[PDB]
Amino acid sequence: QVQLQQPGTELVMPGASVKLSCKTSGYTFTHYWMHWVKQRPGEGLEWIGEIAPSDNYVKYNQKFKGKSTLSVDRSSSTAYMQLSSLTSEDSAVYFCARPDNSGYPVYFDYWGQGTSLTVS
Amino acid sequence: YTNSFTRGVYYPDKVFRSSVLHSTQDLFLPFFSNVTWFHAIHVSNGTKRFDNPVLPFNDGVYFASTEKSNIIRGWIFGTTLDSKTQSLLIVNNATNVVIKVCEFQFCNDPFLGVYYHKNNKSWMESEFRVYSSANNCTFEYVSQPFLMDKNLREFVFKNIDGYFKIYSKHTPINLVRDLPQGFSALEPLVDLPIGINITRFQTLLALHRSYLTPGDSSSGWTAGAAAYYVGYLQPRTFLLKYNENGTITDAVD
Amino acid sequence: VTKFNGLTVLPPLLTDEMIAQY
Amino acid sequence: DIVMTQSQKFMSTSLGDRVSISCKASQDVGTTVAWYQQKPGQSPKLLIYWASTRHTGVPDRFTGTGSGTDYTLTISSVAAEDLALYYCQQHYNTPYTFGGGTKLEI
Amino acid sequence: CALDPLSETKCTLKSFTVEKGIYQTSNFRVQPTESIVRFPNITNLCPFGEVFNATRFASVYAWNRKRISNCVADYSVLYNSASFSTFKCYGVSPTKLNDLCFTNVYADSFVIRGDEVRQIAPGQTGKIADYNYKLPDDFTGCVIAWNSNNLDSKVGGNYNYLYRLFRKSNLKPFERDISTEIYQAGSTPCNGVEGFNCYFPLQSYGFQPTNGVGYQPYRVVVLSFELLHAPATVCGPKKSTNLVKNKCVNFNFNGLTGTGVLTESNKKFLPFQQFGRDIADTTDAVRDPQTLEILDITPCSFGGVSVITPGTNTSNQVAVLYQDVNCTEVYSTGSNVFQTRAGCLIGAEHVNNSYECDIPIGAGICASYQT
Ligand SMILES: *[C@@H]1O[C@H](CO)[C@@H](O)[C@H](O)[C@H]1NC(C)=O
Ligand SMILES: *[C@@H]1O[C@H](CO)[C@@H](O)[C@H](O)[C@H]1NC(C)=O
Ligand SMILES: *[C@@H]1O[C@H](CO)[C@@H](O)[C@H](O)[C@H]1NC(C)=O
Ligand SMILES: *[C@@H]1O[C@H](CO)[C@@H](O)[C@H](O)[C@H]1NC(C)=O
Ligand SMILES: *[C@@H]1O[C@H](CO)[C@@H](O)[C@H](O)[C@H]1NC(C)=O
Ligand SMILES: *[C@@H]1O[C@H](CO)[C@@H](O)[C@H](O)[C@H]1NC(C)=O
Ligand SMILES: *[C@@H]1O[C@H](CO)[C@@H](O)[C@H](O)[C@H]1NC(C)=O
Ligand SMILES: *[C@@H]1O[C@H](CO)[C@@H](O)[C@H](O)[C@H]1NC(C)=O
Ligand SMILES: *[C@@H]1O[C@H](CO)[C@@H](O)[C@H](O)[C@H]1NC(C)=O
Ligand SMILES: *[C@@H]1O[C@H](CO)[C@@H](O)[C@H](O)[C@H]1NC(C)=O
Repeated sequence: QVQLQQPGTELVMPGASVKLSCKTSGYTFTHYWMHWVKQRPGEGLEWIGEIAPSDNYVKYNQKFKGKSTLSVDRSSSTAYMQLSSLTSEDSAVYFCARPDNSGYPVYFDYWGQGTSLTVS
Repeated sequence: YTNSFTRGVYYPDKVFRSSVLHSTQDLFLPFFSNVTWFHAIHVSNGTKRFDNPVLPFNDGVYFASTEKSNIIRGWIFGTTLDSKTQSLLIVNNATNVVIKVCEFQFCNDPFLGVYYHKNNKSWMESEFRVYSSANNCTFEYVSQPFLMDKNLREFVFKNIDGYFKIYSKHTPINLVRDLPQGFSALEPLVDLPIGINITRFQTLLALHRSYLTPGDSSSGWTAGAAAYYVGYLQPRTFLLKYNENGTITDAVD
Repeated sequence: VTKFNGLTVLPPLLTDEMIAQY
Repeated sequence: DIVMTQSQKFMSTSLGDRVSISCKASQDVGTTVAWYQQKPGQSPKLLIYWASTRHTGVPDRFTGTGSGTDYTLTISSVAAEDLALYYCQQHYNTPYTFGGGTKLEI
Repeated sequence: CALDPLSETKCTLKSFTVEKGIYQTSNFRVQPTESIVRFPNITNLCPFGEVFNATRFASVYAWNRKRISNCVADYSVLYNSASFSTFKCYGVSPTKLNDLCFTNVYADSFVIRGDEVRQIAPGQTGKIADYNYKLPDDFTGCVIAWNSNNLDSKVGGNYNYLYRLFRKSNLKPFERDISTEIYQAGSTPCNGVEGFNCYFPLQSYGFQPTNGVGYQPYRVVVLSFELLHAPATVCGPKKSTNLVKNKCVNFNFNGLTGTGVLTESNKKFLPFQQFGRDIADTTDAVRDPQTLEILDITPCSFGGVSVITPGTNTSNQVAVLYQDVNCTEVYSTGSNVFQTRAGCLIGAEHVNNSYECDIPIGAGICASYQT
């Protein structure tokens, strides 16, 4: 069955860099893109960006450009999203999502477990 | 029938070599091997004698012609010559060569109807009678017509790894009945990624309007020059001699 | 009397004009 | 870009009753609106991906209605499992924006 | 060992007092400076202008199929263009399409409204999917849709396009149904005329600018990527880098994949021939695909370091011999560089006066330690 596993309960210090992992299984990684969604209690859910596996095409949301860096590893079918220059506002819970199609539009048919990032 | 004395050798690859002797193992027409010589159409009485056998296409076929009227018009390639399986067509007409790979339901005796325009004093094709219909058409190719324009037109047809490779060479000759003795390598013409396995082939003939008449005697057209030679390629080892320019001057079987 | 693929050919110590002098 | 606004943040409903969740669109997005449900400490699950066609597995209780700029998520009978957080998402074009969320309660 | 050539000689001989002579210490290999890939001009471009903004489109039930093959297709350029509102690729990423190769591709051009855009996708059930056009579940392709409100909507109404409301059975994937037979919804057979239980399957589209975006017309082109275990007739355009001569570079001339220093050559290839070869079956010349010029390939220079030293008892300075390498084309250079047939030795200054041979070098050249 399709699973998108994330560690969670991430704990970092402001100004550092974190590499959030989204392990995928039960489905072909190369045939679909990868998306990330950030969840803040006061701002709800916001889409971060899209990364195409085995490709150099990357698209970030304008607000999160530079803040988040999207990395993909074809081996082990793992998706990564690097956050640099972390502040207190970045303290939130991040969701990795499996797109229904490798393109746009997309409605995020599947979701990951999510990593709860805390910046302290 | 007619021995092919050092004929049918083509450039095996696009490699350039200068003043060296390259020993290559590839499908070749063996030296001094008799090649069947066919009279496609013979007219006496004026009775029309039609003979267009579908020779089996095994490995490669060395095809030659000595027709100054360009009666030979093209080729047929098909494993079954039926709409059930895809077949390859090579058709030469005024503007261009027509190459179509498709499921073709051929007629019993395919040919091309061509008529003479009195006003323009030229011959142009009237109608095409080769196939009833075409289905599941896959590959189509067009190029500048080469067979047009007393001379020997040698064509070697090969189908290896799904690639239909055709080699051509034109040489003016002074012989009538048999292939002139002498060596001329066959340059590649075009390679086709057809990807179909073929076991039979047949030759297109353009038929004049007088020949199409129901009368058994046709007095408006002559097909005495409709003579084409066919040889079968076999796996062989050849010692090819490349000159300084890069052409094949001599070869040893 | 009448090649670089990892091979090399070293010139002889005595050049052909020089052995002619001997 | 296009923004999704769920007007009501916390709303109350009784078990077994019929409820409707409202989502507003700033532009005419046709019928490209998706709904998700999120339980506490759980991943969101797709419920109805375009306007009315439900996702695989979800019960018939969830029914997505609406067209144009007005879109509604309806539940025929509210169960204990339905007391969660719900979002509305537009997929008219990139960038992607979700709703402000709405939590069901007794 | 790496301090100086005399120390390298000491390490190679594994001693501290090296005697007068010549010692091959290591090999000088010239690394490639860069890599160049050259490919022929993009020729016979696919007619994608039609699938972009053709003058007219066919109805969804009689969807038009266009064969695209024997050309170069820039799917990345298609993706960059923002005219397409909907660009869904369920099978594979659009960007990989430019790198990937397909033996044939078909474009399905049809007009459906925005709300019916969803029905054309794998895993979806709808009236357009059931009776107009169906997509295989495992189908690999891209669905392209963009707004056609200005083109296919009129104030009076565009009823030219037709869609099938109902049919006896669902259409199979990639099946085109143009049949105008009146549908039978009852036991009584249809007589070719409108009846209570007989209704015409096709329905005229309702397109108006005042209608909503979902109701507004959209022109949809579906690209189908098919592999028949055969060589690809159509492929993405290949990258070409500017040619560099007289510098040892990695080169890829239509798949030669060799390393050497390229040079313009006077040898004349046959027009069909592409790359030459020498006696020993090694590539020696290649023709530039972009411009039909014949380029020789000599390999990158290599040799032996071959330190020239006198006895360590006598001196501590040495001379480095770079055999079969000319220093101009390439101890550091610039210190009495002397070039001879055996090589281009560094550190010894040439003298015209001739003495007896002391340290052999090659081609009659002998080194010595003298004022
Ligand atoms: C000539 O052709 C015949 C075929 O009838 C063949 O058997 C023979 O080997 C060929 N060569 C000679 C020298 O007869
Ligand atoms: C020759 O063949 C081409 C193939 O496209 C066709 O367009 C043309 O009309 C033909 N001309 C004659 C005279 O048969
Ligand atoms: C048409 O030809 C292709 C070639 O591979 C074959 O796969 C297919 O079964 C044929 N028939 C069709 C598409 O109806
Ligand atoms: C020709 O190729 C097809 C391709 O699969 C194969 O099925 C068929 O058996 C082949 N025919 C012969 C006679 O080898
Ligand atoms: C072909 O070779 C001859 C000598 O063998 C030479 O004179 C002539 O120029 C060459 N032609 C070409 C095109 O290289
Ligand atoms: C639209 O049509 C014009 C001319 O007919 C031409 O630019 C092209 O075919 C189409 N535009 C694009 C971006 O392809
Ligand atoms: C390729 O394009 C260049 C562009 O200037 C041109 O000079 C060259 O002749 C072209 N070559 C071929 C084979 O089309
Ligand atoms: C260095 O070389 C040997 C080593 O003993 C000896 O001749 C002498 O000590 C030194 N000088 C010369 C000219 O060889
Ligand atoms: C390359 O070496 C040759 C002899 O080995 C020499 O004549 C030539 O000048 C050298 N190249 C340069 C650029 O100096
Ligand atoms: C050797 O003789 C040549 C004669 O051309 C002269 O140029 C050069 O300077 C001389 N070198 C020495 C070291 O005398």
